Amino acid sequence: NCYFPLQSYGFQPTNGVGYQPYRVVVLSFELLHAPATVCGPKKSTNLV
Amino acid sequence: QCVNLTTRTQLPPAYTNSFTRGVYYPDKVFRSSVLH
Ligand SMILES: *[C@@H]1O[C@H](CO)[C@@H](O[C@@H]2O[C@H](CO)[C@@H](O)[C@H](O)[C@H]2NC(C)=O)[C@H](O)[C@H]1NC(C)=O
Repeated sequence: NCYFPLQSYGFQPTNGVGYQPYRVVVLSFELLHAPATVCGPKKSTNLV
Repeated sequence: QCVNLTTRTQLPPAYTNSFTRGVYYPDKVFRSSVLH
């Protein structure tokens, strides 16, 4: 009852949906609580 | 490379009074004339 803590995944192309593998990305970002560095594709305009 | 310079006298904890230090700007925003 002492175990190597970490396991393989059984990923065969015969796996059913949901037992099949998925690639995952999580996008994390804070908003408006500093100066900023990544932005959406919008044209600026002059200062009025 | 590194070496254990273990010639070190086993001095006790030493202490001083941190009267009013370690205050820091709590968030990345501007404020003025206000008790926040
Ligand atoms: C400096 O001295 C310390 C002991 O005060 C050394 O620590 C030992 O290091 C070995 C491996 O090299 C461990 O097997 C021992 O368990 C350690 N001792 C203790 C009490 O735990 C240290 O390696 C020395 N380092 C050098 C650069 O000489």
